[PDB]
Amino acid sequence: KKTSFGSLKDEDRIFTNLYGRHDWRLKGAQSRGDWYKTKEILLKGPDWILGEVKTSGLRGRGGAGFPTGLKWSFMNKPSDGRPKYLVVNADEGEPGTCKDREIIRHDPHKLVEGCLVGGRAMGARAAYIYIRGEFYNEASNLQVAIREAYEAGLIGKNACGSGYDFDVFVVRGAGAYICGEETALIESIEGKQGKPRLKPPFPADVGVFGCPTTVANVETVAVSPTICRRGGAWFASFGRERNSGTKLFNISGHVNHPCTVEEEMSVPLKELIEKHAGGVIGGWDNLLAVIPGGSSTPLIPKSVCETVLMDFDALVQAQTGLGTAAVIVMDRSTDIVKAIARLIEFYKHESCGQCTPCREGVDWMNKVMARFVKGDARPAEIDSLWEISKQIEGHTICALGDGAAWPVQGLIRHFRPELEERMQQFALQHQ
Amino acid sequence: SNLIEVFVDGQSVMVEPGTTVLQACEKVGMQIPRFCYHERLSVAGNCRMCLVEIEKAPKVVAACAMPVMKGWNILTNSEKSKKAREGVMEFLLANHPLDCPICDQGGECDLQDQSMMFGSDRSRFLEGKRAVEDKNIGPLVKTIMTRCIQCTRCIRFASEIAGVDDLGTTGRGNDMQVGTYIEKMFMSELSGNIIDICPVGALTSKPYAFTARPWETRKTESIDVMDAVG
Amino acid sequence: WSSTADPLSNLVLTFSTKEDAVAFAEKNGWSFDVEERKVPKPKSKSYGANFSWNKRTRVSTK
Amino acid sequence: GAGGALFVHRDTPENNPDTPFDFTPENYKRIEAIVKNYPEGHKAAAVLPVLDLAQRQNGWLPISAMNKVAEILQVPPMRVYEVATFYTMYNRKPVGKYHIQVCTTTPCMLRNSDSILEAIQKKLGIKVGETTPDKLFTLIEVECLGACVNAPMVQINDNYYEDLTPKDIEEIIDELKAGKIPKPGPRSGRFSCEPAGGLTSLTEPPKGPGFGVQAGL
Amino acid sequence: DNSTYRNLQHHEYSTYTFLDLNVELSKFRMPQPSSGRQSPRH
Amino acid sequence: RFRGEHALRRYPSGEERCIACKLCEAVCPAQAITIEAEPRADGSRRTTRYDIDMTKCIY
Ligand SMILES: NC(=O)C1=CN([C@@H]2O[C@H](COP(=O)(O)OP(=O)(O)OC[C@H]3O[C@@H](n4cnc5c(N)ncnc54)[C@H](O)[C@@H]3O)[C@@H](O)[C@H]2O)C=CC1
Ligand SMILES: Cc1cc2nc3c(=O)[nH]c(=O)nc-3n(C[C@H](O)[C@H](O)[C@H](O)COP(=O)(O)O)c2cc1C
Ligand code: SF4
Ligand code: SF4
Ligand code: SF4
Ligand code: SF4
Ligand code: FES
Ligand code: FES
Ligand SMILES: [Mg+2]
Repeated sequence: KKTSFGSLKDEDRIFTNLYGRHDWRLKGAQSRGDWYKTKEILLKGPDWILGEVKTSGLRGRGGAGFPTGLKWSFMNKPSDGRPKYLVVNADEGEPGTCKDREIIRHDPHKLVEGCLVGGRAMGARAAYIYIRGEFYNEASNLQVAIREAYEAGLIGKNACGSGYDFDVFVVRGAGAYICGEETALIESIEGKQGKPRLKPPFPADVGVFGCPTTVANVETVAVSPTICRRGGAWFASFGRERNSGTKLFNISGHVNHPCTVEEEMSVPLKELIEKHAGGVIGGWDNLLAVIPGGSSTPLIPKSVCETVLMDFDALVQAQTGLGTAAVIVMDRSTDIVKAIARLIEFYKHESCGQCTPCREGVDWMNKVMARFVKGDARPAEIDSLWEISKQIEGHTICALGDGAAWPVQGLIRHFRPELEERMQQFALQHQ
Repeated sequence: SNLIEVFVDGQSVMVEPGTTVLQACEKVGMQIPRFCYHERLSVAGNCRMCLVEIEKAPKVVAACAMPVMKGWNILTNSEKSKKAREGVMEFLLANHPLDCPICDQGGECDLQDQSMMFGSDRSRFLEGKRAVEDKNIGPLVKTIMTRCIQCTRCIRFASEIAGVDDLGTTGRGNDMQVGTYIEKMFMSELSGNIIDICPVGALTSKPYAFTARPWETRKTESIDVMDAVG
Repeated sequence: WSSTADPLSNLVLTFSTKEDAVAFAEKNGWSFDVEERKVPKPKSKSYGANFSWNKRTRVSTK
Repeated sequence: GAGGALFVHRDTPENNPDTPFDFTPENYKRIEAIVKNYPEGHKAAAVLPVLDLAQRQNGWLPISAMNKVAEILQVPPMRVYEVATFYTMYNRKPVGKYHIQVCTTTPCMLRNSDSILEAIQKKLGIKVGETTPDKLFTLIEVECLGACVNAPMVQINDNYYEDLTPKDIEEIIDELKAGKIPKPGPRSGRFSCEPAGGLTSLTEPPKGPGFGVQAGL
Repeated sequence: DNSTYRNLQHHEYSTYTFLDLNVELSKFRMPQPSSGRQSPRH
Repeated sequence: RFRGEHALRRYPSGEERCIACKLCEAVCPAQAITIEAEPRADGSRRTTRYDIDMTKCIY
């Protein structure tokens, strides 16, 4: 019914300690409403939690945007003989994304309680949190929060006056972006290289240690405890239909005040940047391009970002996709092709090398983009590069090939004249 | 019984549950292109040369690892599957070395034959190729590492059949290499078979090097007498 | 060079079925040995069996 | 661009299977705890932590450390070699006391990341990947560290320093040289990534427990 | 209230903080499940 | 373009260009070429026998 989104009240946010000003510790969390009526949520049943998540309209906050209730119900099959596990993905690999880090460092207890609630909903025996290897202080804070929860009896032996036993383990990665991918996450947990496995089987069938597993983003896990307490309907109302809820937006690049802020879902991009980022550097007329959902999403120019919303459907209709809600802005004083080439170079150093399309094609793309930056190529190559991207995309084991091909496609589609001009200039200066 | 009906090119076939798309195509008489899949080894899915189109599905599936579903109509000679094969073959040949005249696997190369029957007839690769250093794993298997396509057949055979965990992949992405990471000889009574399973000239026979071409050889079926297995 | 004395060293014939070859050999008066066709038996392949919970099949690497 | 690091090991007097390495008894207790977390069937899962612990005891990973980890966890040494050569936080070569990583990915590069890298190079007089002669500092260019909002930033020995200017990184370097430990976190006193002068969200005091709970619970 | 930053303690974390906390935490964990054998290679 | 007597060439360094690939032997319409090869003492891929029958050659 509502038509305008982006005015979210201060009291109406979920991460009330996003900036780490309140005492995050267990005492502070309780003061902010955390660990309230957990037993009531545990005792009410897993089916009730799954129904609340379904009616909440919640979708994966990681990037895919898949309905989380559907996955957690995929777990809801009866027992098999194997233990069931809930793995929380805290890899936080994507460039320009810092949301997971802030809600782990300054607010761990909501993550722990969401882990417990999701484990109860999915019948999981324990929770494994794969924290990034670089996030050492964040991991230590999460560990001490888990220790505090264990001391208070909030997790572990009976975990409550409930009768449900649940453990929360924290495992640390070692410098690997591919380990963020859920199957590569599982492989890294099991002590092998972070190479993704094929699907099927899905983690709900054969996951960590061969046991049924559900992998969820840190942001997705945190909202569930609050969602259960305030109800599915309250969460559903925000944003548009099939895009319900509130989202954490990380605005960076060429802005006056780069910041992480939680806001309503279908907020206009320009309104969000002006309100929270302080506006783009040099005024809105200085803007050249925006990458809305981290490096794995195609860029959009000013004419598209003028009147574009921020959710899955609208950003897909803009041929970008929401992704990880990671806004990176670029004004007209920066080399856009250099930025895209740097992204492709990053993807070249972050591929696991398992399958030939991603490995060979992404190395080829990096070399081609390096040649493009100097204009050393010819115009007829541009279409060739496009075809390369098409070949790599949809033929790989995991979606890292997609995340390497899409930026190239967006750059070509929106700035082919720039590449042709650079090539012509190189030809002139070299004869 | 428990057989399910699947269609390969519009033709009905009855298969067991868990049968892969590749085996369903086999039962009708087609061989799907492959480099990493082997019947005797565990499924890998690395090569992506088995990608085939399932009708009314936008994404191609790996035939060597995807179990067939009831009522599925595989489209093996569809335009999408042919384009996927050409793209994968292009990626495979982008970094491959121009070693065919000096390679001991000239007329017995799966890479060559599958390029001829499923790839394109030309290249659009304008960059420079890569080169990795060779490894020494004993006097029986000659290793020329640049030719290797990272199929991982040798690793799976060593770990599962020979029972030896000496072979592995080191590094990441484009620079990932198959070897031992240390100077160590892979020696076992079953060590030579990795020459046969290797589709390329990365692993060749050392005593047999440079002596003959496959089209010249006359093949005589006979029996081993070095033991009582026969 | 390699010298020979038999005219039938390079003679190889192709047939659709075993019966056709047997008939040709019988009508041409040649004693023959017939070998039954070897077929690779069907095999049970499962990708998920690689990631086994308790069985020996689980792979150490991939 | 190119990697520059080899993925084959050749025996060296300071890097060989006979190089002395072992675990401190407290590190052995830590190893026992780490193994305990996983199910009693799959002790192979502990390889990433234990290896890391070995590095935290030594500063780098010789082949002897990998062999010891494989022997303790009863896994083939080749698997430990794959794990060591796969993940980029493992040092298979000796490294300086302070390991400086400067992120140069596009979000950090946009906010003038190259100036900080060049300032560090000028201060230390070493190239991008070299090490200072007195075995004190090491400079590495890495991928995004998840601190894009605080860009430009560099990470040294588990410590994050965000919102650097050239000057700020010079004070960080010579304060590390002096002997004391600089305080981690962003510079300019913006207190972990809210708007510098905006403060547009989370202003009024946070709500008390049970504020939004629905009826019947 | 709002102005003070409360995440400073992590200014005094040592190199062994994570593993020491895990060692302390090990006594609160439920017994691990078992697959039946000592290792998949057994 | 004239086709006359056959010859084996070598590189400017002085090593023979032939690598014993046996493609000339395979393509020869008259089977006039006979080749035998083995690894040289330095490990090079060189022929030990390269015969052409001028009386079977069709030039
Ligand atoms: N938050 C971060 O740091 C990063 C996020 N990403 C985002 O990850 C996205 C791609 O991730 P994917 O997992 O590959 O997309 P996906 O749609 O294939 O799967 C995502 C989730 O949906 C589940 N799922 C999907 N289809 C299913 C089915 N038929 N049955 C059961 N479960 C199913 C999967 O189990 C998985 O948990 C990208 O859009 C990217 O933006 C990428 C890099 C980093
Ligand atoms: C290369 C790659 C890296 C990824 N990295 C992450 C990550 O760091 N964090 C994350 O939550 N999801 C990541 N994802 C997507 C995961 O699939 C996602 O975490 C998981 O499906 C859970 O999503 P949900 O929380 O929306 O259910 C990545 C996907 C790919 C292809
Ligand atoms: S697409 Fe890249 S990262 Fe993903 S499995 Fe293939 S090689 Fe590995
Ligand atoms: S392995 Fe095959 S394609 Fe590669 S050089 Fe040898 S013959 Fe040519
Ligand atoms: S050496 Fe041969 S079998 Fe082994 S990975 Fe390379 S191509 Fe495959
Ligand atoms: S064998 Fe024949 S084709 Fe091959 S290099 Fe020697 S002369 Fe040339
Ligand atoms: S044969 Fe299927 S991916 Fe290689
Ligand atoms: S891009 Fe530098 S920390 Fe993310
Ligand atoms: Mg071979």
